[PDB]
Amino acid sequence: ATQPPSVSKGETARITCSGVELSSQYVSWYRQRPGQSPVLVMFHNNSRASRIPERFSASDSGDTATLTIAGAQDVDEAEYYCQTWDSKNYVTFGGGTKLTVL
Amino acid sequence: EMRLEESGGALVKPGGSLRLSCVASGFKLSEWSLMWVRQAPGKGLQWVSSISLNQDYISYAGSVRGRFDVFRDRTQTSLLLNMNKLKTEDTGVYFCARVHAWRYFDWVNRRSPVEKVLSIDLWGRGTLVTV
Amino acid sequence: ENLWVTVYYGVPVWRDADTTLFCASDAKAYETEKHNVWATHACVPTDPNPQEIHLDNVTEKFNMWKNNMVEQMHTDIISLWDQSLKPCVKLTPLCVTLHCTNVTEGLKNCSFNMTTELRDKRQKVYSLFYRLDIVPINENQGSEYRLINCNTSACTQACPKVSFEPIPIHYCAPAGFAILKCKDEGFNGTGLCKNVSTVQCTHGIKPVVSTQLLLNGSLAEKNITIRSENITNNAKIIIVQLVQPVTIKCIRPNNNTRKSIRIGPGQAFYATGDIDIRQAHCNVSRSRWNKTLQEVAEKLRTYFGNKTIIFANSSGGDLEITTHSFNCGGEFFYCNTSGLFNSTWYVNSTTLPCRIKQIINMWQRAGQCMYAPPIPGVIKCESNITGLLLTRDGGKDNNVNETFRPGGGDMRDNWRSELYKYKVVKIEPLGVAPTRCKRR
Amino acid sequence: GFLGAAGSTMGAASNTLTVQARQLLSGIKLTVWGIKQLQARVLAVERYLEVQQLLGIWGCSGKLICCTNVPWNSSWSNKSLDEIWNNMTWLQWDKEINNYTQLIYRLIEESQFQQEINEVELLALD
Amino acid sequence: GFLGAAGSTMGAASNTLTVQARQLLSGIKLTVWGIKQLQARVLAVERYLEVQQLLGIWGCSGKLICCTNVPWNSSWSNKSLDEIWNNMTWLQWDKEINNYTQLIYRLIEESQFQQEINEVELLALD
Ligand SMILES: *[C@@H]1O[C@H](CO)[C@@H](O[C@@H]2O[C@H](CO)[C@@H](O[C@@H]3O[C@H](CO[C@H]4O[C@H](CO)[C@@H](O)[C@H](O)[C@@H]4O)[C@@H](O)[C@H](O)[C@@H]3O)[C@H](O)[C@H]2NC(C)=O)[C@H](O)[C@H]1NC(C)=O
Ligand SMILES: *[C@@H]1O[C@H](CO)[C@@H](O[C@@H]2O[C@H](CO)[C@@H](O[C@@H]3O[C@H](CO)[C@@H](O)[C@H](O)[C@@H]3O)[C@H](O)[C@H]2NC(C)=O)[C@H](O)[C@H]1NC(C)=O
Ligand SMILES: *[C@@H]1O[C@H](CO)[C@@H](O[C@@H]2O[C@H](CO)[C@@H](O[C@@H]3O[C@H](CO)[C@@H](O)[C@H](O)[C@@H]3O)[C@H](O)[C@H]2NC(C)=O)[C@H](O)[C@H]1NC(C)=O
Ligand SMILES: *[C@@H]1O[C@H](CO)[C@@H](O[C@@H]2O[C@H](CO)[C@@H](O[C@@H]3O[C@H](CO)[C@@H](O)[C@H](O)[C@@H]3O)[C@H](O)[C@H]2NC(C)=O)[C@H](O)[C@H]1NC(C)=O
Ligand SMILES: *[C@@H]1O[C@H](CO)[C@@H](O[C@@H]2O[C@H](CO)[C@@H](O[C@@H]3O[C@H](CO)[C@@H](O)[C@H](O)[C@@H]3O)[C@H](O)[C@H]2NC(C)=O)[C@H](O)[C@H]1NC(C)=O
Ligand SMILES: *[C@@H]1O[C@H](CO)[C@@H](O[C@@H]2O[C@H](CO)[C@@H](O[C@@H]3O[C@H](CO)[C@@H](O)[C@H](O)[C@@H]3O)[C@H](O)[C@H]2NC(C)=O)[C@H](O)[C@H]1NC(C)=O
Ligand SMILES: *[C@@H]1O[C@H](CO)[C@@H](O[C@@H]2O[C@H](CO)[C@@H](O[C@@H]3O[C@H](CO)[C@@H](O)[C@H](O)[C@@H]3O)[C@H](O)[C@H]2NC(C)=O)[C@H](O)[C@H]1NC(C)=O
Ligand SMILES: *[C@@H]1O[C@H](CO)[C@@H](O[C@@H]2O[C@H](CO)[C@@H](O[C@@H]3O[C@H](CO)[C@@H](O)[C@H](O)[C@@H]3O)[C@H](O)[C@H]2NC(C)=O)[C@H](O)[C@H]1NC(C)=O
Ligand SMILES: *[C@@H]1O[C@H](CO)[C@@H](O[C@@H]2O[C@H](CO)[C@@H](O)[C@H](O)[C@H]2NC(C)=O)[C@H](O)[C@H]1NC(C)=O
Ligand SMILES: *[C@@H]1O[C@H](CO)[C@@H](O)[C@H](O)[C@H]1NC(C)=O
Ligand SMILES: *[C@@H]1O[C@H](CO)[C@@H](O)[C@H](O)[C@H]1NC(C)=O
Ligand SMILES: *[C@@H]1O[C@H](CO)[C@@H](O)[C@H](O)[C@H]1NC(C)=O
Ligand SMILES: *[C@@H]1O[C@H](CO)[C@@H](O)[C@H](O)[C@H]1NC(C)=O
Repeated sequence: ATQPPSVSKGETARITCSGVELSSQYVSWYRQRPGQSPVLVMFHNNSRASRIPERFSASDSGDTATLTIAGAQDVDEAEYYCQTWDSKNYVTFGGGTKLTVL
Repeated sequence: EMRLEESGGALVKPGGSLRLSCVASGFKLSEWSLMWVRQAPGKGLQWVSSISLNQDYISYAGSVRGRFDVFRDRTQTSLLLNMNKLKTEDTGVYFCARVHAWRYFDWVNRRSPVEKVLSIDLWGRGTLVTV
Repeated sequence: ENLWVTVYYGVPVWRDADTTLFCASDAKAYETEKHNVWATHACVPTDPNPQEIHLDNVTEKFNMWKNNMVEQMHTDIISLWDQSLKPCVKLTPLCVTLHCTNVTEGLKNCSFNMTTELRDKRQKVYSLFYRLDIVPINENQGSEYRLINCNTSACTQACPKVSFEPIPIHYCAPAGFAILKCKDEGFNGTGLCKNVSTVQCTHGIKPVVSTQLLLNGSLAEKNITIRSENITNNAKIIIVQLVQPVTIKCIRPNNNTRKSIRIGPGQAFYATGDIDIRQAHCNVSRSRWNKTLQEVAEKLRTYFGNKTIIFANSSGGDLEITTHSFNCGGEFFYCNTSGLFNSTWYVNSTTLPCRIKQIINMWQRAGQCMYAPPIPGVIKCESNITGLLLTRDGGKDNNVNETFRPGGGDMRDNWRSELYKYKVVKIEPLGVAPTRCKRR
Repeated sequence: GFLGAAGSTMGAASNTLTVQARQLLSGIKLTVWGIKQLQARVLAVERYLEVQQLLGIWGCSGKLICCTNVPWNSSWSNKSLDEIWNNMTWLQWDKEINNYTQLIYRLIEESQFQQEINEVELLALD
Repeated sequence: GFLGAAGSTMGAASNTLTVQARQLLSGIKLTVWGIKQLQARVLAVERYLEVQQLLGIWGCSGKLICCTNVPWNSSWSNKSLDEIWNNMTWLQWDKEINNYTQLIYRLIEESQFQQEINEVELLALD
């Protein structure tokens, strides 16, 4: 289960993680700037990003978890991944991506 | 503000062994879950394993982590990862995080009704470990 | 005005108890040898009249969960099973090389070598097996299967006269203990019951036998009823008892029979003799169940608020648990409960196929396997489905779609089904009071 | 006369006593249900013999409605006899009173049923 | 008060009674300890019930310190009440008195608790 592997300046980022089929509470995504740790963006809508103010959300296509980063003009910051644990005692990740801006 | 932190590592021998443990700050460590990753070099992210809050609520990831072990101890700093028979597959930055959850872990498992919530809260620095 | 200590004797005061409880029934034949696993008159037939009486104004806090009876019955019934089985054949001469063949699916036709009544001749002997009786010995080879126990456990075949058939038992409280009954249907097993009564001995509690769905246990009134330890523990069992009955008549469509072989000089074993061959099935016509569940979903919503609800299959875990399962006659069914639990329940303006088995691991113990006697019959079932052991999805899956799967989460909870109404209690006759007096 | 009936106010409840007393004592190769019966009967008998033993050292196993001049200690509930017999009720009464009872179940065994012949010393001996 | 206490002189020993009475009655598949407990409780119950039966036919189960006008037979030990209650002591008493006791343990069940309504006949019938 994964997101797919650019934007121009002033646009806002939106990416789905699942890989043609995922559902339910199996939803999560964490940002990074390389060298720093990974970074919380969302878990289950009441645990949330410290540094994208109020400008990011979940959503679903019918088959997706979604990095709904739709107000994040703080956009140069963009590398992300997904994670979950709902399989057989088993943590899981979406393989993540950068998005360049300039 | 809170910082999530671990042991210094080594340029470990292939087939060697290692230990890394919690040395985090800003909160009462208070059983809150172990959590770490194989941030494999030039890759994205992958688990540490499944993980413990109070000891005995943890599992390997798959069969794969069976060569390692995990601990909590009476001393809360011993939220610890023990590494043995080390592969090139084990390698990466062992960044770590607080967990947004506080409960046990079990039921009739696989795909059936375990409630016990698991979740990654804020995240802190870690050591790149390679062979 | 002044006062003294006085005692009235036998005044009604009572509290919960670790007390032991003993069986009663009607006398099925009075003789100690009457064919039965539960109460072959080794249980004493104490008065079949429940001489119950009304608890007028007496309000009581029930506790279905810290009840003593669950663990007591659970320990007791397993012991009944053992002391019905010890008198009959252990099957140490039965773990052996099995040869099998594939025939019209999952009912293998097989033969093996064994002792006879003489401890010399390898008698070649023949039996059917439902596929889940066996595993391959080491490799995918036609001569190379073993009975599914032998891996870790020994087996015991009951005389076909230990009848698993669920004759009721009544638990009696011994004197100086008593049973309080919640005398309402509009009730769940924690907190007060406003209307109540007492009896020395329970109204018939099915020894039941269920695995996932309540069989044979009685109905409620006013509403469909739900019982659980703590409903916020999504993982732990939820019981439903219906306001309406439903009936299932599962059948072995195959004319299959008691062949018999003496696996030692006193040791009669029942081999499965054959007659086309079809899978076991059941008739329960969908629409009665469907609109029944529609109302079950509403009682569940009475906790949860306005969610669309699903019932979905048990999955992944051991088939001994994850199929719905019960005896009929003396053979055990294991049904793909999906066909009755693959269903969706909106808020707005709103048949099973099955497998048989011979070996079972009852109460999920180690050792002490039971190989069920193949019954002489085109076996049939004539029985009421009456309730559901639900499990609610551990995924808290916020506020859109929350849902359930049936489970076999404890056979204790298969008893809780009917036990819930009975609070077993000690009476303390120790009535201290103020009054005034002088010695006579 | 009914069994239980504790919601009868305590005096009216005492219109019944002895039918409950019968319920204290009778229900009104080895094998599993046989060992269970044997154990059950003994536990009921030994528990029944404990309360008869109380009605030894409390007195009154003869006169099964009991007298002593042992103090009603004003540290206990001050509820009126009038409330007690004609509005208040047995389970509810014990659930009020049990917090005192471990005093009473010893302070009851005063001289009347523990020492009184030591006082008959002055009545019958010089 | 203590248990035992026989070395207190018999009168002062009687400052304790009822607590020893409790000790007569409670300590204050087959399985091997299980059957042994079951036998043990029955033997204790029956032995406790044997002394209640004595306290039947001797009287005084209703009054656990006891009276009869049955003769103290001067063939027994002549030791004074003063010695007995205030210098002598229960084991050392029974070990002097056992030789007589079997006579008493029958002669005690005289008419007062063995026959007396045959004499209440004179008190209440013409
Ligand atoms: C509760 O579940 C039970 C099974 O777990 C059901 O119990 C019995 O199950 C067997 C096997 O399906 C049934 O089949 C046979 O029934 C006859 C009955 O003989 C008597 O009745 C006929 C007329 O009906 C009469 O001709 C005879 O003279 C007898 O008077 C037995 O002889 C067989 O051995 C065998 O049991 C039973 O019919 C069935 N019911 C009973 C009451 O035994 C049970 O039906 C379920 N009950 C409910 C309420 O759900
Ligand atoms: C409540 O959650 C469940 C999942 O837990 C939703 O299940 C839906 O089930 C159908 C099959 O019954 C799934 O399969 C098919 O998907 C394709 C593509 O979406 C569609 O073209 C087919 O018609 C069919 O639906 C479906 O993917 C799955 N839907 C989702 C979003 O997981 C159920 O729909 C949820 N309830 C509601 C009211 O949405
Ligand atoms: C698989 O099931 C078959 C069919 O029941 C077993 O085959 C043979 O069954 C017959 C009875 O129908 C046995 O006796 C013979 O019957 C025919 C008439 O049907 C008769 O002409 C012969 O004189 C004889 O009485 C026969 O013994 C039995 N075959 C064997 C190998 O014993 C078969 O046993 C089952 N498979 C296995 C692996 O046992
Ligand atoms: C009952 O026991 C007898 C032996 O007392 C069994 O006979 C044996 O059957 C096998 C085939 O199943 C014969 O073939 C040989 O098997 C070996 C071992 O895998 C293999 O290495 C050889 O190449 C060959 O295929 C064998 O000759 C035969 N006799 C003996 C003495 O072993 C009989 O099959 C058993 N029947 C049942 C129903 O249990
Ligand atoms: C039917 O079942 C309910 C429980 O399912 C029985 O009473 C309820 O018991 C629960 C647990 O003891 C109580 O819940 C707690 O309430 C507090 C205060 O509001 C809340 O902060 C906690 O989070 C928790 O929810 C609940 O108050 C209690 N009472 C009611 C009215 O539901 C109830 O006795 C059973 N009723 C019948 C008629 O059988
Ligand atoms: C369980 O839930 C599943 C998924 O929502 C339901 O499965 C769908 O059932 C319909 C019939 O109600 C199937 O349509 C039929 O398919 C056959 C073969 O293509 C065709 O001959 C018929 O004309 C009709 O179109 C459908 O294939 C099936 N879809 C899936 C994804 O399995 C099912 O009804 C529910 N109930 C049970 C008892 O499983
Ligand atoms: C399997 O199907 C049979 C019908 O073929 C069901 O009925 C039983 O059929 C057998 C013959 O296959 C009957 O045996 C015959 O009975 C007469 C009269 O008693 C006797 O004179 C003959 O010598 C022969 O024994 C049998 O009576 C009949 N009924 C029963 C209860 O066996 C049979 O019910 C089906 N099998 C099972 C196990 O249910
Ligand atoms: C065990 O027996 C001894 C005696 O062998 C008790 O010790 C003392 O016994 C005398 C018996 O006369 C008690 O009375 C006292 O007598 C002396 C003269 O002998 C007198 O001067 C005192 O004023 C008093 O009358 C004496 O109280 C007692 N003293 C104690 C308490 O040690 C001993 O008490 C007995 N122990 C037990 C059973 O606890
Ligand atoms: C009986 O032996 C079988 C075969 O060796 C064992 O079953 C397999 O066990 C592994 C784990 O060790 C599972 O991954 C497989 O899915 C099992 N296969 C089947 C068909 O069950 C089994 O563990 C042994 N014990 C019991 C009680 O069955
Ligand atoms: C399947 O069964 C047939 C008889 O029904 C037999 O001829 C064949 O050898 C069997 N094959 C296997 C792989 O069991
Ligand atoms: C199912 O149970 C009810 C009583 O709970 C009974 O009336 C009904 O007849 C039973 N079903 C059958 C087939 O007898
Ligand atoms: C049981 O559940 C699984 C999902 O856990 C589902 O794929 C399957 O179709 C269900 N039914 C059966 C008979 O496997
Ligand atoms: C209980 O008290 C009520 C008073 O409202 C009375 O009518 C009823 O008969 C009493 N029940 C008994 C006697 O337990």
